[PDB]
Amino acid sequence: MSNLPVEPEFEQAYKELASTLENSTLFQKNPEYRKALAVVSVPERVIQFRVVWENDKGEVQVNRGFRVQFNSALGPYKGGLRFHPSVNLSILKFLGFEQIFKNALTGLNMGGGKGGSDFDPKGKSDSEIRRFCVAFMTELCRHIGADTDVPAGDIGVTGREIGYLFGQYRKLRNSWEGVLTGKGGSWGGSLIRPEATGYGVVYYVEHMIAHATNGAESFAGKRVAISGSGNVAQYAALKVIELGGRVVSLSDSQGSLIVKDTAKDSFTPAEIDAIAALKVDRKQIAELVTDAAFADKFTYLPGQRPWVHVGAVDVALPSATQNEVSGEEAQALIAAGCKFIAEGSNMGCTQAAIDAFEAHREANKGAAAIWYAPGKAANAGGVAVSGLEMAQNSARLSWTAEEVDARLKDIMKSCFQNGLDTAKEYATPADGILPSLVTGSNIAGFTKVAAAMKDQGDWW
Amino acid sequence: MSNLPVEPEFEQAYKELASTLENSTLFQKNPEYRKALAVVSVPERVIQFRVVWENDKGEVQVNRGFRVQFNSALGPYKGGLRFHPSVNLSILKFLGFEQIFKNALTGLNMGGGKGGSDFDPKGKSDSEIRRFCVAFMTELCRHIGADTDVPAGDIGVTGREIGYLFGQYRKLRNSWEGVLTGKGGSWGGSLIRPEATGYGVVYYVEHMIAHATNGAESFAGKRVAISGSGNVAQYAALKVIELGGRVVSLSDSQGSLIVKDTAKDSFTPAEIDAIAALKVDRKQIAELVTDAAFADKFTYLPGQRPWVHVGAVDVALPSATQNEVSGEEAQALIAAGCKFIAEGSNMGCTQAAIDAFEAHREANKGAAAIWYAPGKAANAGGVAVSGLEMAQNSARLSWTAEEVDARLKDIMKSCFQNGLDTAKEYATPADGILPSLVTGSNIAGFTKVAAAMKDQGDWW
Amino acid sequence: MSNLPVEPEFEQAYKELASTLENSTLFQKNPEYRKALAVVSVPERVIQFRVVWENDKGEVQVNRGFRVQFNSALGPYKGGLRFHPSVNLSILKFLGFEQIFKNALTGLNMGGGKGGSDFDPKGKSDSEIRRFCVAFMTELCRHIGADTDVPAGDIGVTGREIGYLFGQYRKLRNSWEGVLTGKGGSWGGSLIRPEATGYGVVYYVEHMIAHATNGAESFAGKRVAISGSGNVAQYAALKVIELGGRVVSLSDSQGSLIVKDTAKDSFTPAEIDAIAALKVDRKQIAELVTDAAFADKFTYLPGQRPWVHVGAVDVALPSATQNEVSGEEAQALIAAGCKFIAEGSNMGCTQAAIDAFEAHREANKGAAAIWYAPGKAANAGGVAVSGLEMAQNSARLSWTAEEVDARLKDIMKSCFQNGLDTAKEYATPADGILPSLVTGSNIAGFTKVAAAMKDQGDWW
Amino acid sequence: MSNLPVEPEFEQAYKELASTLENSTLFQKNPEYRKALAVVSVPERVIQFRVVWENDKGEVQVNRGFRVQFNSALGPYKGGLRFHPSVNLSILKFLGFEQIFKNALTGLNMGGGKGGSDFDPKGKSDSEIRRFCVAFMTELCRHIGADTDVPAGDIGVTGREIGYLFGQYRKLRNSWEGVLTGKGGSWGGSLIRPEATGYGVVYYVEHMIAHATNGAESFAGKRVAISGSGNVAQYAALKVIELGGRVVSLSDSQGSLIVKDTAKDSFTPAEIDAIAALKVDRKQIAELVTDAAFADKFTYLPGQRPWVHVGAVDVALPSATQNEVSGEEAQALIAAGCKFIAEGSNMGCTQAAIDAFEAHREANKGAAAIWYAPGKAANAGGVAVSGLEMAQNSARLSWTAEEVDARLKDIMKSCFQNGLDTAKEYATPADGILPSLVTGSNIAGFTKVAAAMKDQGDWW
Repeated sequence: MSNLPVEPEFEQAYKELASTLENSTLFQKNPEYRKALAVVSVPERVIQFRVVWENDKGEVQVNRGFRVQFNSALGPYKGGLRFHPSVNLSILKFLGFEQIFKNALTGLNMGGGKGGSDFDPKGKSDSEIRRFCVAFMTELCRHIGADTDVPAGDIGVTGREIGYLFGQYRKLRNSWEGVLTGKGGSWGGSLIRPEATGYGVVYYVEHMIAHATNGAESFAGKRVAISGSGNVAQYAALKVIELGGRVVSLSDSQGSLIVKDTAKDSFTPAEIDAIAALKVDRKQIAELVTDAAFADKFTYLPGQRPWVHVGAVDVALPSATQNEVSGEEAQALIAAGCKFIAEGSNMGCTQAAIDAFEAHREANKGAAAIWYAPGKAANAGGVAVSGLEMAQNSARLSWTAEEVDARLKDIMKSCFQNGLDTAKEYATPADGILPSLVTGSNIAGFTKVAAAMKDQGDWW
Repeated sequence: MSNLPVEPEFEQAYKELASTLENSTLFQKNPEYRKALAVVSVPERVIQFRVVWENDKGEVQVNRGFRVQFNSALGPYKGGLRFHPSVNLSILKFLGFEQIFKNALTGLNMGGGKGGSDFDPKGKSDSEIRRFCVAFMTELCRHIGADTDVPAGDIGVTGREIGYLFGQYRKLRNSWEGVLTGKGGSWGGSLIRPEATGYGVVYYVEHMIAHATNGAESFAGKRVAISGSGNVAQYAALKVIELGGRVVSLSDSQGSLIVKDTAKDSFTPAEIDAIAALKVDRKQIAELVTDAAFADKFTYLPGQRPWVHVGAVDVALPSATQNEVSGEEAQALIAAGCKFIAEGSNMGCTQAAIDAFEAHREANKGAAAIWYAPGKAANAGGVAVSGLEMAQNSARLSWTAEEVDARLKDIMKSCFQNGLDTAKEYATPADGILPSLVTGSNIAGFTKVAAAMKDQGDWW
Repeated sequence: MSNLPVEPEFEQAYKELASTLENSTLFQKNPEYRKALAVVSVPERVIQFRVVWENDKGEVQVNRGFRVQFNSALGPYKGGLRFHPSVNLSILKFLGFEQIFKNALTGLNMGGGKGGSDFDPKGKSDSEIRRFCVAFMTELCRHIGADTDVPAGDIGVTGREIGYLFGQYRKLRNSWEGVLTGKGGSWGGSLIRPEATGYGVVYYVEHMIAHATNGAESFAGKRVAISGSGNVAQYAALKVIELGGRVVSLSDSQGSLIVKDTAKDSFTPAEIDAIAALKVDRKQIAELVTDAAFADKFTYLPGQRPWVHVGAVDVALPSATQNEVSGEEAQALIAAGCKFIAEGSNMGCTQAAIDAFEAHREANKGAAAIWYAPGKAANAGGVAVSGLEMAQNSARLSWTAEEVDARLKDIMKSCFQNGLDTAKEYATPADGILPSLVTGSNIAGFTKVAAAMKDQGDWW
Repeated sequence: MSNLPVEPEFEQAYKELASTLENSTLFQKNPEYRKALAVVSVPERVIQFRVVWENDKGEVQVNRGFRVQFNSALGPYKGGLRFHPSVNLSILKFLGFEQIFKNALTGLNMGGGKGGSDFDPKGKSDSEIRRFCVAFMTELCRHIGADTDVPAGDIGVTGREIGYLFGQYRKLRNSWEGVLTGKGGSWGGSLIRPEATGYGVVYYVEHMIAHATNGAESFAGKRVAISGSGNVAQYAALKVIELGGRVVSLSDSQGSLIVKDTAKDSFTPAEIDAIAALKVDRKQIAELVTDAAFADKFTYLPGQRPWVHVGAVDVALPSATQNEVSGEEAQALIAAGCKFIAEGSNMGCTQAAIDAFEAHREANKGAAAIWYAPGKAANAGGVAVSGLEMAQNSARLSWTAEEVDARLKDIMKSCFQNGLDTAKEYATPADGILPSLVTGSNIAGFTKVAAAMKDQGDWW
């Protein structure tokens, strides 16, 4: 009621999720799951603590540290820690709510949570960050553990911070266990850490194509437009290049890079690994603009994004940050001819893009339509590997890169089929119309979580 | 000298084990596993706690809750919880002592325990059961854990109740871990786990039959008389039909329903799934008889047992409850060819109907003799999957129904091979005589546990 | 300003405290205690959890439950729980921050903390409250203890509720210890615990007359007007009568109660126990004012406060709720001849009323000026005794009513001496002007706490 | 119901409690206290566990250990450990139930509990007992604590064993804390502890029926019958000389020690210390009856009891073995003028003797019925000083004999006043008549406990 304060980014996330249930037959054939709706919307535990850390030059500095522990029906709480100046409880509760159902769809026993702080890594030495991670871990220590809550990273996967965190836990608790995810190979790491959300997203589009076009086309000779030039985007280019598709695009913070002749060219691995190499030393495509290998068949577009500027390309993978896509760019990926999109980043496409594509699929059918596949289905591939790493640490063994990838594949194929089938179950599409992935996926995630909490006595 | 409390169901168990050891050449190799007897028969710990809860009409209801943790040399304590008005520490110690050696024979690392309450589910709503399970788990919390004691379901405690239990533990201890067995698939559950006991009897009998045949016969064209129409019995009525035998009966708490022609007539899976579907409403077998499908192929028996009414049958699968075999009905099948009777019903027979089969085994030479099989061999199938589920929750994964069955096979074939081959060593049969299974099996499980307890310094 | 949630009631609390420091020479002697200001203003640890419980009709209910653990430099976290529909992090932080300095001034080793939920006792039966308290301690248990957080009662939470809390603690943790305060006498109770709130107020005020007038006036023949008829107000209506003054009036929220002759008349214990008697069956004052025993010597004033309708009164003791004196009535009290006011209840006088008194204190000298002493000076009656009860439970003894009151007295005597002298230490008034107790008390509470926090290495 | 096993001496304990309550006006004012009646029958937690230990000839032992934790509303569970061959859960439940209410009456914060083993120290060397106590306090450590359950010594457990128990705890838990009672002074021992159990019983009689006499019978000038010459019985004589009485009798094993002059000489302290001296080496009294100091002032009859031979006594103290009163030894007492029987030992009176005394109590006036002093008023002194000793160890200090006696006095005055007042409160006597004190006592302990457990929501 009235006392319930402002957390806007959560409130709209709740409505959009409730809306999927309301715009379906689930709630028509389960009016007890309404009694569940309100229970889960409140997180099972939230913690907030003061984080004090001495800086370089030796001065006392105070920030706020957090960990939202949203749901635990499926498994131990699973999530990520995000260090950004704009962090409050509102954004992480939002992120925590999404995490619940994403972990549901992986099929691994994992709960939902999110945390971190309002610390800005920019203008901080790795030595100041060290003492911060120590001091963060010090007062989260008691609310986490391997069977209870296993945090991770968010805004960009580097294990540098995960390194500092796990060290302080071991020094406190006298224990070596999977308390954190995204660990280095030497100290309890997964191989296929770097290719979790990137390689995984392409597989879904592979799974997309075959069902959707009923197997007369595949990634073979399809041009794919990616945003971002980072961890997600390079490894998400490469699986397309593996399947004899083509990488049309690349993008960064001071401009985009597109191939000039939009039908018959791409970014080769060799071309990608240079921008991989540049981005580790904090370079752009302003540092790559003259190159003999790049200049002759490419075009830098400064200050701009790769949706509208690409002329004709048939997949979209926004893999930089959230809200890179706006309404302006959204329908541009309808007039360009693309029938396939998932957000390789977290919430990369706006609510306008979201509203746009599902709204098209609502009232247009067959081959004509673009299919926006949800983050909780496509972008699930990071957090599954994280679970498979927790599973590795539990087993106390390390897996072959192929064995981890083999399972990653199977998780995404079932995740797609679950959303697909759950859509047809409840939001039965009209003949010609593709099933709803935002609906299938949300209902598929909500029913697993809901049904579990019925049999765990959290609602009755 | 007789200072202890009178415990009539445990004393029944005690003779069975001791007598088998005495009627064997154990002590002709090993007289120090004699003194073992007194150490293990005393439990490591017994818990008993008052449970207070509320009924639907808002009143106080006060009940007694229990947990015997008998032995743990081989692994964490493992055991079901049973809610029945006649339960006390006498019965739980009894059931607990049997559990020890059954888990031994699986080869998994599992101890022996048993618990539950004297609460009667009958009359009580699923809503009242909820608040009771909460209040039961609330005290038990402190005496259990995934490496210490992992309980399960039993008479009147099902996955619905195991749901309620697991939820309260997680809410108390702030962890997601395999504290219970028989969990739902989505929250740490095993496939085959509800349907393991019934595969357990059949597979055991097949290899039991084979050593009888000395490698020549199977359920192929064998008529089987099954009692019980619950979890064990239906899937054991199916599983014989899977290998090519025939089901000439099934039964419940009212009485039995059987085919006309007990030489070459049978049920079908479709007819079994009819009983399966209907019994989950607690609805009777008398109700099946007047359908189109039943009346003209069958006869219901108003208030009978189905041993005396099947005629020429050699196979008996008593998969209802304890004391569902009596001497009268046993002899009725001895002239009809009863050469096989394994027990999934943990204790389908008592002191009278133990004896007669062992006495038959020592005369009617070869396969002409009866092989009455131990509870610690056949019904072990269910409790194996419990261990494989603990193994899955350790690994933090789920295995496919097939993969779990594949391993379950090995446990049952090795269990028989252990008892059979140990019997030949100690209860050496005369040529013409089948080896002694209630000897082999009891000696097999008891010696491993005694041997471990010597190495763990619990006896010297 | 901008990454912070907006929490008004806390900002005012922090402002008034920062303001007192700014209007003072603390920072002039010690400019490192700015670093001290900012660290403690962020709480060390805050907890928020979902509270699920059941209503009369067996309906599921959801609330949000909290416990802010603000500071613990002085001792274990101490502070009440509040059950009110309005409850949110703004109010709990606010109440939590203030608690820190009040505990400082008691001298006892107690930190600051506050918690509770958005449970409304109104329209809940003792039976629903019971089942709520069952489900509340359940998720707080892990964050508290006698040597960590020791909560108490507050708006909506009484010893009856603290009863239900303490029962679940014993049930979940096999521990019986002083985890909560305001317990019944037989099960870890203090004497004067039911009496403290009223008695404590008077003692503090008693010193004020004596210092100010330098022992030339006392409670003999001074009119003291009480608002409220609560626990707090009755023992302050008795304690003035004990010391030889006269009780002008009593009140609640359907109208005040006054004597006919407001210059010489009082209440009597017999007439107080009637109002005590009515409040236990939740009967108001309007309901009693008809009596032959009452109506002949009093006049009921419906719907109105007793501050402007006293006219001639010399001491004023807010003993009801928050903001139960407004500026109008505060200035009105100045014109009537009231010279002393201190909040026996929580947060009685407005900051405007205070500042109206603060303006008067600055411009009048000797006895002549009105002295508002904030709540953290007089209301420590109930919070000091809480510590003395924890001390009793630690010693595992009971002290006599007299012995506990004797100490309670001395704690208020030292609290007055601290605030008085700390005012003169930093904020020396111009000679003849009375010392500032908003300044003395806040500086006295801040500096001791900061000094602890400095030497415990949490600021430097 | 039907499952309850046969549990005798607890039914007798429960009967005597329930019956007393049901024969009173408690239930005229308290109708909900039937809901209370059913809760307290069932203990909150009981653990019953295997002890293995080792003997001097290298032989393995199995012996059985118990610890009933009956109720803890008032304080931590309190109750001694007893090593007696006849121990089962029947006797420990019985002793446990009584202990609850005995602690209640003292007003110290103590729950009820009881434990120990069926091990007989007789025949065992202090070396075998040592290794047994080690092995006992290997497996009970986890179910006790100073804040959880505080055991003590009893039949077969002495300070030697208390040392051994506490020593093993310290090796496990790395803690020095008051787990146990009757410890040496230097390592947590209280300075009236051996001289508390006796002094307390006499004090009660000093006022017990004296309030009837309207404070006219100082514990001077009373003729006494003492049955026992042990710790409790000896020290019940040392205080008597202080108060101005004269003791005629005592008793041991083979025979009795009763005076020639039944109306004349008491024992001297030096004469008592003579009996005390031989009881360290278990040397009997027959060895001192042949000496000039005692042989010429006493009369020994081997194989008789000390009830009637005196001829004339005004008190009876069955403080020897478990039961040393018969039908024939139970009416002459009435004819001699003994009106103040004061049960020293547990179950000291026979139910037939009692039922002569119950008949006498009903047929009389107020100061010269044979007022039987209950199970839980007289020996309360023994367990009371335990609650000062754990309190001393908590405070980390040792108190002088005077200070411990000073409190012992106040405990006994309130204990008497509770029984006294609770009798008159509920079992209001007819004018002239003495009340029932076993009814005062039974109602007094049960109402306090019920009151706590009502407030803690364990019954409603």
